[PDB]
Order: sequence, then structure tokens, then C-alpha cells
Amino acid sequence: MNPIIYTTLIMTVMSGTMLVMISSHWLLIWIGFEMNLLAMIPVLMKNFNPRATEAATKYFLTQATASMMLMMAIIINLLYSGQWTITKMFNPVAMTMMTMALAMKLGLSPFHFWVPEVTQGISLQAGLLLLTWQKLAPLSVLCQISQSINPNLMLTMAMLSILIGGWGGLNQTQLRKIMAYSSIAHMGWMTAVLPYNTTMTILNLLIYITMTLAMFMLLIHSSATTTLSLSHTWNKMPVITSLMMVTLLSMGGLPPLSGFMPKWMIIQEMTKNESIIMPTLMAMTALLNLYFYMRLAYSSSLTMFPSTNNMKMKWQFEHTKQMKLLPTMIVLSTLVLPMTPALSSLN
Amino acid sequence: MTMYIAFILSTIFVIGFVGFSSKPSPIYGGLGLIVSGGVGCGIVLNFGGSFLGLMVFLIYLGGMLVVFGYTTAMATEMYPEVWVSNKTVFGAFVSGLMMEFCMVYYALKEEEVEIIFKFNGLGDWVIYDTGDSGFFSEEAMGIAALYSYGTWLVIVTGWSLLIGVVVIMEITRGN
Amino acid sequence: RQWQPDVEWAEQFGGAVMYPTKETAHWKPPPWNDVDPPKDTLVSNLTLNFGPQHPAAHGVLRLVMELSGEMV
Amino acid sequence: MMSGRPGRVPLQFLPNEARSLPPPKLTDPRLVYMGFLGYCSGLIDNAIRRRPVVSAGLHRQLLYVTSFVFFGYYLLKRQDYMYALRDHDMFAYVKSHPEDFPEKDKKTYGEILEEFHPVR
Amino acid sequence: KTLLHKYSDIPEGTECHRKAYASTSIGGATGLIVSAYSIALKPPASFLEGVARTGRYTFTSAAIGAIFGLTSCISAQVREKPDDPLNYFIGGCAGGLTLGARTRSYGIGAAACAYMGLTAALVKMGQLEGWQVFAEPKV
Amino acid sequence: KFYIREPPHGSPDWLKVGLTLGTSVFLWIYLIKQHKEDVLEYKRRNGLE
Amino acid sequence: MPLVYMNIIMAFAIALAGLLMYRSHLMSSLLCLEGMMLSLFIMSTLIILNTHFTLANMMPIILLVFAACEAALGLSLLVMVSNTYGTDYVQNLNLLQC
Amino acid sequence: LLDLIWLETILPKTTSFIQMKMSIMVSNQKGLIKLYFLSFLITIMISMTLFNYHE
Amino acid sequence: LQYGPLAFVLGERTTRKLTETSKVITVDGNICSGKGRLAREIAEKLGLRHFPEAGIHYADSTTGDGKPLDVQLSGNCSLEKFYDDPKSNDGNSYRLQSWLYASRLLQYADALEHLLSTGQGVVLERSIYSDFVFLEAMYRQGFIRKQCVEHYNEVKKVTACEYLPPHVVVYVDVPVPEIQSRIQKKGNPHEMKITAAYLQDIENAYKKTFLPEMSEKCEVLQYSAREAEDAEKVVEDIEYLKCDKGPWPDQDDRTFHRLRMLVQNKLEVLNYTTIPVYLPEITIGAHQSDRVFQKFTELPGRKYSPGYNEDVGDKWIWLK
Amino acid sequence: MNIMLTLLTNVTLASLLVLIAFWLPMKFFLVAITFLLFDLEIALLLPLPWASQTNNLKTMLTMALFLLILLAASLAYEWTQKGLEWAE
Ligand SMILES: CCCCCCCCCCCCCCCCCC(=O)OC[C@H](COP(=O)(O)OCCN)OC(=O)CCCCCCCCCCCCCCCCC
Ligand SMILES: CCCCCCCCCCCCCCCCCC(=O)OC[C@H](COP(=O)(O)OCCN)OC(=O)CCCCCCCCCCCCCCCCC
Ligand SMILES: CCCCCCCCCCCCCCCCCC(=O)O[C@@H](COC(=O)CCCCCCCCCCCCCCC)COP(=O)(O)OC[C@H](O)CO
Ligand SMILES: Nc1nc2c(ncn2[C@@H]2O[C@H](COP(=O)(O)OP(=O)(O)OP(=O)(O)O)[C@@H](O)[C@H]2O)c(=O)[nH]1
Repeated sequence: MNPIIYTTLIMTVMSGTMLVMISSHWLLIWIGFEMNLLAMIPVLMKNFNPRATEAATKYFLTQATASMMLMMAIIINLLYSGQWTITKMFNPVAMTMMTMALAMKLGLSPFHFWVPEVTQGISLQAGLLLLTWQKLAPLSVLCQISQSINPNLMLTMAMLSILIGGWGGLNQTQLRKIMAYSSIAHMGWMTAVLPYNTTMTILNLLIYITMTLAMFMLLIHSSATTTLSLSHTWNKMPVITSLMMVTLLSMGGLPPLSGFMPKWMIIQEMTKNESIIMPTLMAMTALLNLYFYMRLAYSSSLTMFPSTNNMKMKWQFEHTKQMKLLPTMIVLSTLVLPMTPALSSLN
Repeated sequence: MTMYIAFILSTIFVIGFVGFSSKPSPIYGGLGLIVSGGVGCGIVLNFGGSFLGLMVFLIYLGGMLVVFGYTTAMATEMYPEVWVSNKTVFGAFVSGLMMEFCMVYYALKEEEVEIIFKFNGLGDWVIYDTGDSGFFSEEAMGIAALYSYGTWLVIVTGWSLLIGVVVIMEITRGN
Repeated sequence: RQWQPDVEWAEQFGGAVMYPTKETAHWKPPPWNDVDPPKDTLVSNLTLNFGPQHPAAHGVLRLVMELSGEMV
Repeated sequence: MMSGRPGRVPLQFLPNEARSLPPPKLTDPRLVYMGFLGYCSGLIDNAIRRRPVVSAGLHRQLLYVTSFVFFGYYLLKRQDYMYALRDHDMFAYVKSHPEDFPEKDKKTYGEILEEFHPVR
Repeated sequence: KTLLHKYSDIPEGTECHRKAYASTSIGGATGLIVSAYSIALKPPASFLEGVARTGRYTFTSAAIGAIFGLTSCISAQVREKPDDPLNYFIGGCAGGLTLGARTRSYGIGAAACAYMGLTAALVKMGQLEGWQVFAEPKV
Repeated sequence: KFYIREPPHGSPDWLKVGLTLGTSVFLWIYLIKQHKEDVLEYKRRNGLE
Repeated sequence: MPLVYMNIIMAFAIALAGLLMYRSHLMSSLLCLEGMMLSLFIMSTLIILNTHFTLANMMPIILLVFAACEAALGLSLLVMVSNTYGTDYVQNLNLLQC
Repeated sequence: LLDLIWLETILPKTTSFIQMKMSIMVSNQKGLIKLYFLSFLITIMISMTLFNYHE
Repeated sequence: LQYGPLAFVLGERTTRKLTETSKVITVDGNICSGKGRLAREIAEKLGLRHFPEAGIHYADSTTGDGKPLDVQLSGNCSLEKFYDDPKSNDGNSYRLQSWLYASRLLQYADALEHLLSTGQGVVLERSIYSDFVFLEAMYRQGFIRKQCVEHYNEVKKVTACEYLPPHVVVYVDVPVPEIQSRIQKKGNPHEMKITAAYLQDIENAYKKTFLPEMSEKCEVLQYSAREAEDAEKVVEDIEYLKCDKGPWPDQDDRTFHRLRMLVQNKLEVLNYTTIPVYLPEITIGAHQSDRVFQKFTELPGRKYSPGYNEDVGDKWIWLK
Repeated sequence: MNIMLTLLTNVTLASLLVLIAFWLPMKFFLVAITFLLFDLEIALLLPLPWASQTNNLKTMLTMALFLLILLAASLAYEWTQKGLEWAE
């Protein structure tokens, strides 16, 4: 795009979510969700390729429909209390309505089939924006109305994300598809802890955000979208693959890496809430995520893969993009476990 | 009769939705919404709300829906299905008929319909309030606050529409 | 020397899915440039038949010409 | 949880009550950890950009260490304030609700009959 | 959850007919849900194949519920154990064996026995105890 | 010289680097100053002063 | 509660079913999505006018001016899948199988 | 018979086979919006009626 | 400042620099047809930027100190060996051709960068749109087999797609027997024992594919050697043509900014050259590739980023 | 009622005299979408007449004129980036 015109589209959506996290009025929250969608569509179709045209259509139809379902959740609450402020909802079906409506905007439960296809069609740079920033807007509302949430309603949504995210992730080939499924699996973790204490929901969000940028911008540097294409990068840029491995271990969740940050506190939090069978399933099924993390780890750096003659030409030229914030993002996503008591700052 | 006129219109409103919810030919589906759009204003009109109702005619029925069917006109295949055509379309229509008949029958006999929302089945008119409005229309004086109280609304809705104008070109540019 | 993966090991990862299945046995790999292949032309250049109906053609002036809706 | 306790001036990274806490000493083990992370950021920054790791633009390393320590130091103040705030309002509720936290009675182990299960 | 309430209200072992009808109702309802998804995400050729998929899935699920409720109840009062988890353990394998015959594979039948037998004991395990799967946010 | 083209980072960007030390010393001196007033304020408010 | 509101409430539901079920054409789906905000508009105006919530008259006008922005985006996307695929049938939109 | 035939096929291989089959089920979709949205309608219906969350 | 998007906003627009003399003229032809000679004459006549034929060691000339590296370290393919025996089991046939196509791709990119930046017209022999004639000749003559063709044209699809065809292409069509008439005089041992059919297969693949697949996108004007010495005529036709029927004289400034985004990122234009498709003749094994990379790394200058190698005398490394 | 009676009578007259006449004997899209966005922006300032009589019309002056310059701004961006010069 024209650099100045892509800039405003990048940050009209920055402001769209910014409205949601600051609006105290129900209508205004929908307003920010509208600008969220209205600015997301062009970015997904920066390159104008039939994958993007499909990805935009699938993304738009899903988000628009969820937005409409959100409105009548707003109307029903108005119909039964006449209150436009955001507080605990004053009617059950309205509460049930927006939980599904907000879920589809985020996408954890069966409302998740759009997530893989949309990111697969669109470019990697727009992939991180969809998988990182487009999740704060739905989560901000959920953390706001967590008091009125239905404990049964959310938790079954939470597992169905991690089980689906855990299972289907094994069979995926395209790195964007794997990243999307891990995002679905990660999405389940904080949504499950959302009814109990939203501090860990935000804590899981921040850590997951840090891990995803480290994942996406490294892949952008690799200029690769397939496992085999990522496999070749061992020879040209061995350092990146080594960093690819450490963030994969981190975002797998193994201690003392920062992936043990959210789970451990989340496991601890629900255990204080007498829910003990619930954490065990999520912790155990989290290994499904680790398997295709291992699969990517094996093919990236741990075992070198066959290369091509033409890539000797690649060594002759240096990189151009400075991939801003990459060094600090990696370190902030690997060795922050000893700073765990910093979670008290959020609350 | 005349007491149930809002109910009568509301009934046509529902069956009007079945017209386009059944997903017929896009032109014919638009027409089914056009009547549905038309009657819905009358429901609003009977409750007051002249200006809010009039928009449904102007900027939606004569507005959004005009370019809607206009797009269906130059798009779509050379063989537009006539409402009967596919048996599913008529199956959907009769399906919509049985939902409104069962509730309305249930509404006017037992008056204790509890489907999702518990709603008691009385006439439309037992909900209106009382009191004189002086010399100012409540609807007119409410949305006239767009420029006296609608501060943050105008700033945001105006900004998005400008982004609406830029997003539509960027998608339609073709790179 | 230490054993390293070979092409047969690599082609195992090279399928459209890690785990083959007859449903996905025909899913072709995505284009590397992410560019799906264009289809053929989808043009609507109708060749208008001016002439022997319109006084606009002043009479017997059959014209054959194609246009992009308006541009001849 | 916090969230909306009495007195919650929003977007206040350091409420005035935090000034009544012992400030984090510059030699804090937590604080120097922020410095260590800054160094690791500097090493990665040179590593990613094909630079001679340690001896490669030490000015960038200084900026990374300074930013991490400074951003760290304000974090511990908020970290200690909220942690102290959690216990402060805690220590007053028990006083206001004494019957909600009844005190146990002195019973030495000489009277407590803990069952002795033999082990074989 | 009135449908789930039926199984809980009837005492274990006693009123085997009521337990069997309630248990197969739970299985049949579950079979409806999965079959409805199966047609949705993976459509069959026509409607006749659609009901064919529903017929198989519902019959399997209803059979598992019927055999589990029957075996669990008939084992309870026969053994005079209205609390032992074993009363559900052989119930899980009863469904496990029932599934194995439904898809005609010995290996999947043994695995279903082992997995359902464990879970059925585990589901019973929480019934005597205070185990909660959807515990309310006390803290 | 090796490289035919003068390289992007071959010439030290003296304006940029001197700025970074400028922030580094500014960031430190504020940190030192911040700790003293915090210590003094805690010394005063909590009754020890 | 008056039957005119339940008439509106199903109107959302029948519109909701049409949007989700799909038959062939994205035009119909876009039409179904418009009945969504339509039935929302009468429902919003009906409650707000009944309760004399004067400032709340804001929302009806604000509701559809932003709902119409969906049409500005939704209609545009359709023509592009119409330009490339031909007919805008949802069945054509299956390239992103993986 | 015991070590690497049965003990290796009860815990490790059976779990791997179960995950493999389920991973096939979840990943193998059709990419059709009609089928995806139909699933959404069912989920909406079960949630509002059959999951009993409303009650 | 570089062409980072900030520079576009506060200034530089590509369209300002472009003038009439901003073509991408390529002078193609058969072997030893004077296409390099004719391209030099045309470029110096119009004062354009002539680019010599992209050889196996052209990439080395574009980086480092312009010193051709060792053949194993800079392509693992010798053209002379291919002329000596193309059917060699080492796969020198397709390996040389595939690397040459990448060399042309890098050559084409540098010409595009100079044209977009300076605005001066560029000239280069052959093209990335014309290297297919050799492999198609290399196919019908049995030098390669089907798998090499599939990889090459797929690389053409994934690389040449975002490279529009030049304004005008010059084709000097010397007859094949006449090319034979000069090659005995040339006396380069490898290129003597060419197959007459192969050079015949150079000519026809040039004939009904090059111009026809280039005519619809650009003007194709054709001569022979007798007009190569007569370059004063081959240049006035360039003056006469309007540069019509070409996708260059319609693009706006937005596309040019996008084009400069691609070209200035050298690895980006090379990213789709190294497709993970594993052709046996070009796939370097893990151990050999690792050793070769270690050989590349120990080379002076290549150890670190440009301007960051104290081995070559880069002072102030501690404060770069 | 009177309104319903008027429209009903008009339809019958049109219907009656129709019956006696039957038994007795991207550019195209762009103009649509640009109108749609302008029309929606037009509906914002329709309540202007009564809004002109608000007790804080100074704030009305800044913001009623706001929408009007945005109408110009939307057209201005449309005009400069081709836009109203439709594809031809
Ligand atoms: C938590 C558990 C552990 C988690 C992390 C595990 C990481 C490894 C796991 C396996 C990774 C995959 C297999 C190996 C991949 C290797 C990747 C790679 O790029 O290797 C080759 C590469 C060659 O090195 P090169 O880039 O040329 O740089 C040399 C130094 N200039 O090598 C490199 O580029 C590596 C360069 C390393 C530079 C190290 C610099 C050390 C500096 C020490 C400073 C000490 C200061 C002390 C101060 C004391 C007083 C305060
Ligand atoms: C005391 C109270 C309870 C009393 C009754 C006992 C419990 C209820 C009955 C048993 C429920 C669990 C057993 C599974 C039931 C569903 C079986 C089913 O769907 O079978 C069809 C199919 C398996 O065959 P397939 O892989 O399709 O291969 C053939 C293809 N032509 O299925 C599949 O392919 C998909 C895999 C099965 C469906 C998903 C999982 C369904 C079960 C989830 C847990 C249900 C728990 C119910 C009880 C507690 C809650 C009320
Ligand atoms: C590879 C599979 C596993 C291999 C073997 C691992 C070890 C086997 C047992 C696994 C134990 C996991 C759960 C233990 C976590 C701590 C539980 C604990 O401390 O005991 C509680 C036991 O309570 C539980 O219910 C804990 C879970 C019991 C088992 C059910 C879940 C675990 C089994 C299924 C998941 C793991 C198996 C793999 C599935 C794919 C006590 O709480 P309570 O019930 O007394 O609470 C007070 C009151 O009574 C209210 O309940
Ligand atoms: N195998 C192979 N050789 C190529 C390819 N492109 C160019 N060459 C070789 O490039 C060399 C130089 O081209 P020639 O035409 O012989 O060069 P020249 O003798 O200077 O003559 P002119 O090009 O007419 O100036 C020849 O040995 C060609 O075979 C290719 O795609 N494959």
C-alpha cells in the first residue's frame, strides 16, 4: 500500500481496540469492535492474492456475525435492566448470548475454523497482527464482565479450544497453520482462568503475546512459511534456528522458560478454587502442543536438513530489515520466570 | 381489526424475514426484505419515532438496499431461481410459517409463552405509557443532541466513515 | 560421522499433511509464492449490435463492436 | 480481583501510598536480574544482526542494561506496593470480622491423640 | 439438566429398569449431538446417507448407555455394593465391549474397555466424593 | 575496503551513538536521583525522620 | 411482555438461521446479515421510545450507520470473489482448504 | 513379547495412535463456509437449549 | 536515507526520475551472436547502463570485493564441464542452468534497482524471460530430464511473476550454420564440441517461443549480425517506438515503491530461488553443505555483516 | 389510519387501472458504494434543524461543521486518488 495509507489502517485498528478497553458504555464497545473489523479487512488483503480474498471473506463474515450477535446481547440486557454501562449482566440469556458472541470474535470453541484459514491466506506480517492484537479487544470485554460469566459456559469452551488446538496441531504443515492452532490452544488457557481471577488471564495474555511476536518476526526473518522452508534456514542463518528452538521450548511451556509462567500460576489459581480435575486435563493435553513444537524443533535446528546449491548465493548478501524489538522480545519470553511475583503489578 | 395493527404489522414483519432468510434469488430476497423494511417502520411509527422510522425508508430501504439489489443486478448467474424452484426454498418458507403460527396460536390462547424469553401474550397497546410531551417531540429532541451531547459519538462515527471511504477504495483498487 | 536426515526423511515432512489420509491424499501443496494460479478470463465484453433497430444509428448502420461495459 | 478497591485513580503506575514503602535497594537481587536480562538482550541483538557478539557496539549494550534496570526499578516499587497493599487491607478485615476468624485454643501435643499407625 | 438428573435420582442398583432407560437416554442424546456435527462438518451425499450416519452413531451411543446402565445396576445389588467403583468399572468395559462389536474390531474393543472402564470408575469416584469438574469460583 | 559499496553501518553513526550514551547517562542519573528522594521520602513519612 | 417484541426476537432468530445455514449465494447471506441489524433497529427503537430514554435515541441512528459499514465492506468482498471466481457461490470459496 | 511388543504398545503406541486418529479428524476439514456456519448454528442451538447453561 | 517508507512520505517519488530513456532493453540471441557486443553498442549510444551476461560468478562480482569465488563455494557448477560432458552423473547440466537463472534473477534485480533509483535506462543481454531456451534445448537434446524442467519453470512462476517484461527486446538472429562458422575460430576447448542440433535447438526455441511470448507484452524487433555492425539503425527504431503495449508505461508511483521494496531486499528476490523442492541433482547434502558454509564463513569479510569485519580493517567495532 | 387509507386507495387505483390494461385489451459498483457511504454520512446531519436550537449551539457549530468537512474530506481523498473519475 501507500506507506502513509497503510499506517492509518494499521492504527485505526490500534485505536479500535483502544476504544474497547476504555469505553464504559455498551454501544461504544461495539463501536470499537466496528473500527476493529473495518480496519482489519484491508490489512489482510495488502498483497491481493486469492488466498487473501478468501481469508478476508472468511474473517469478515465470522467477525461481522459475532458483532451482530453481540448487539442483541446488548439489547436484551437493555431490555431487562435499561442499563448501558458495562457491569455484571442482569439476565441469563443475555449473558449466554455474548459469551458465544465474544467467543466467536476471539475464537476458541467450534467457532475456530476461521482462525487457521484466515491466517494461512494472509501474509505473515498481517498474521502477527491478527493473532496478537486482535485478541485484546475480545479479552478486555470478557475480563470486564467476568463476574456475571457462567462457569459452566466458559470452561467447556476453554477445553474444546485446547483439545482442538492440541489435536489438530499435529497434522498441520504450513507454519502459519501450526501457529494458529497453538494460538487457539493458548487462547483456552487464559479463558479457563477468566472466571476465577482475571489477573492470570491478563498475565497469560501478556506472556502469550510476547512469545507470539518472537515466533512470528523470527519466521518473517526466515522468510519461510513451510516446515521444509523453515528447515533450510539452518545453513544460511544457524543462529536464528537456534533462537527458533529456544522460543519453541519456551512457548512449549517447559521450565524454567517463560512458557511455565502462565500455566503454573493458572494451575495454582484453579487449585485454590477447588477445581482440580480441570487443571490436570489441560496440563496433560498441553503436551499435544509440545509434540508439533518438537516436530518443528527437530526439523529446524536440532537436526540439519538438506539444502540447495542456489542458497550459497544467499550467504553472499546480508539482511535488510532491522526487525525492530526482536532482541528484547526473545529475552522477555525465555528468562522471565524468576520474575514471577511481578504478576501482583497487574492487579 | 385495528387494535392489533402493530401486532398485524409485526406479524407481516416476521413473515417478511422468512422471505429473505430462506435465501431466495438475491433480487427476490431483497424484495422480501423491502416489504419487511417497509412494515418495520410502521411498527416504529405506531410507537412514535417518526424520524427514526423514516430513515428505515430513506437511508436503508431507499438507501442501503438500493445499491444492494443494484449489486445483485449486474452480478449473479444468468438463470435466477424463481421462488418455487429449489424445493428447499419453499420448504424454508413453509418452515417459517409453522414457527409464527404455533407461537401466535400459543400467544392468543394461553398467553404464557416462555420460549427463551418469558413473554405474556397481551395486545400491543397495554405497553404504552402516559403523559403529555409539551411542545417538543421526544424522538426529535433526542437525536438532535448529536451536536450538544453526542460529542464522543460524532468524533468516532465520523472518523470511521472517513476510514470507511478509504477502506473501500483500497479493497477495490486491485493493487 | 553423525547420521543426518536424508531426503526420504525430509519428504516425510514434505507432504500436504504430516499424517496421510485418503481425504487429504489429493490436497496439493500451497503455492510457494502464496500466489494461487489465475483462472482464465472472466470478461463481459458483450458485442453490442447497433444499427437496424435504433434511429440513433440514423438507419441501416449495423455496428459490431465490443466494450468493457462502456469503453469500446 | 484490587481492581476496584476504595481509591483507584486509574492509569496510576505509582500511587502516593507507595512512597511510604522502603524503596528497592539498588543492590536488590531482583533488580540486578533485570540488568542481566538487558545484557542477554544485547548479546542477542548483536547475534541476530551478524555482529561480533560481545565486542560489537557496546553502546547498544549500555542502553539495553539501563532501560531494563530503570524499567525494572519502577516495576519493583509497584510490585512491592501491591504486595504490601494486599496484606494491609487484609490485616484490617480480620480485626473488623473477629468471629469470622476464631482463634484456636492451646492444646499441647501431650493431650493430642495422633494415631500411631505401625509401619512394616 | 433434568436428563442427567434421572440417573442421579434413581438409587444405584435399585430400579434397574429406570436406570437402564435413563442411561440409554443419555447415550442417545449424546449420539444425536455428535451425529449432528458429523453431518455438518462432513456432509454426506444425500439425506438418505445422512440418516444412515445418524442411525449408526445413535445406535452405538444408545447401546453404550443401555449396557452401561444395565450392567452397573445389575452388578450393584447382585454384589450388594451400592458404592464400590467396580460397579461402574465393569460398566465401562460393558460399553467398551459393546463399542467393539459395533465397529467390529477386537483391538478397539479392548482399548474402549480399558478407557471407558477407567473413566466410569472415575466418574463414580467423584460421585461418592466431592469432586467438581465445573467448580464455582469460590476464590 | 573489500566491499565495493561503502556499507550502511561501516561509518559510525556518531549522532545516533552519542545519543544512546546520552540516554544511558540520563537514564542512570535519574535512577540515582529517583532512589535518593524515594529513600528520603520513606525515611520521612514512615516516622524515622 | 408484548408480543410485538417476541415478533422482533424471532425475526432475529429466523434471520440468524438464514445467515448461518447458507444455500448458494453470498448475496443472500449479506441480505440475511442485514435483517440482523434491521430487526435490531426496530427492537432498539421500540424499547428506547417506549421508555422515553431521550439520550438513548442516539443508538438507533448510530447502530445502522455502522451496520451499513458492514455492507460497504461485505459488498466489496463479494465482487472480488465474483471478479476472480465468477459466480460468488460459497462453494467456490474453498481455496483455503489447508 | 513383554518389553517392546506389549509394554511398548499399551501406553506409548496406543496413545500415539489415538492422538494420530484424532489429529486427522480435527485437521481434515473442507474449507467450506456453508459447513462451518452450519456447525455454528448447531453450537448456538445446543448452548441456548441443550447445554442448559441458561438454566 | 534509504528508501524506507519514511523517505517515500517526505519526498522521493519514483515517477519524477523516469523519462523516455528509461527502458529495460535486452539484447538476446544465439550463442556467439554478438548479443553482448550489440548490447554494449546500444547502451553506450544512448548512455544507458550495460550489464554483462550473468555468469556463474556474477553474484561474486556483485558482493565481496568483486572477486569470483571458488566454483564449489560459488555455485558448485562449471559451465565448461557441462560443454565437455553434459550427461555427467554429477548433475552439472541442470545445476549450472539453475544457478545461471538465479544469476540472471540477481542481474535483473540490480538493473531494476538502478533504473528505479537513477532513472537512467538499463541494458542487459539475455534475460530471466529468455534463459528457458537453453534448458528447453537442454531437454530435447537429452542433457537433462523431466524433473529439471519442472523445477525450473516452477521457479520461473514463483520468481519471474513479480517482474514485468521489458519495454523492448532486441533479438539478433544469426543462422545456426553461421554460428558454427565462427565457433571453430573461437577455440575454447569445452565449447567446441557442441551439438549442432543443440545450437539448432537454441534457435527454434528462440523462434516460436521467445518473440511470440514476448510480442504480446513488448515490442520485439529482430536483426542479425549485419545490423549489429549497423547499430546506428537499431537505435533509431528505439527512438521511433513509443514503448507501447507494455505494462511499464502505465504503473503509478505506488507500484514503483512496492517494486523498490522487493529489489532493495536482496534475499527477498532470492527467497523463492531456493525452493525446498528436492531435486537430486541440485540438493546439497547436510554434511557437505555444512562444511561448505564453514568454508564460506572462514572467508574474509563474510564472517560478519558488511562494515563489521575487523579482519579486513574495520576500526571502531566496539562502538559501531 | 388516514395515512393507511391514503396509501391503500392509491394502490387500488394503480391496481385497478393496470388490470383494465391487461385483460380488457467496478465502475458500476464504485458509484453505488460511494453513494452508500455519502448517504450514510448524510443521515448524520439530518437532525440538524432541531439541533440548531440546542442550548449549547457553540459545540453544535464545531461538530455540525465537522461532519460537513468530513463529507468534503471523504470526497477530497476520493477525488485525488482517482475515485469519482470512475474506471474507464
Ligand atoms: C535454558 C537451557 C538452554 C537453552 C538454550 C540452548 C541453546 C542451544 C540449544 C541447541 C541449538 C541447536 C543446535 C546448535 C545451533 C547452533 C546455532 C549457530 O548459529 O551455531 C553456529 C554459530 C557460529 O558462531 P558465529 O555466528 O560465527 O559467532 C561466533 C562468535 N562471534 O554459533 C553462534 O552463532 C553462537 C554464538 C554464541 C556467542 C556467545 C557469546 C558469549 C559471551 C559471554 C560473555 C561473558 C561475560 C562475562 C562477564 C563477567 C563479569 C560480569
Ligand atoms: C450415568 C450417566 C451416563 C449413563 C450412560 C453412559 C454414558 C453415555 C453413553 C456413552 C457415551 C460415550 C461413548 C461414545 C458415544 C458416541 C459414539 C459415537 O459417536 O460413535 C460413532 C463414532 C465412532 O465410529 P467412527 O469413528 O465414526 O467410525 C465408523 C465410521 N463409519 O464416533 C466418532 O467417530 C467420534 C467419537 C465419539 C463421539 C465424541 C465423544 C462422545 C462422548 C463424550 C462424553 C460423553 C459423556 C456422557 C455422560 C456424561 C455426561 C452426561
Ligand atoms: C499418563 C496418564 C497419567 C499417568 C499416571 C499419573 C498418576 C495417576 C493419578 C493422576 C492424578 C492427577 C490428579 C492429582 C492432582 C492433585 C489431586 C489431589 O491432591 O487430590 C485431590 C483428589 O481430588 C480429585 O478429584 C483429583 C483428581 C482425581 C483424578 C481425576 C483426574 C485425573 C485423571 C484424568 C487426567 C489424567 C489422565 C490422562 C487423561 C488423558 C484431593 O481433593 P479432594 O477431591 O479431596 O477435594 C476436597 C473435596 O473432596 C472436594 O473434591
Ligand atoms: N547451460 C547454459 N549455458 C548458458 C545459459 N545462458 C548462457 N549460457 C552460456 O553463456 C555463455 C556465453 O554466451 P555466448 O552467447 O556464447 O557469449 P558470447 O560468445 O560473448 O556471444 P554473445 O552472447 O552473442 O555476445 C555460453 O557458453 C552459453 O552456453 C543457460 O541458461 N544454460
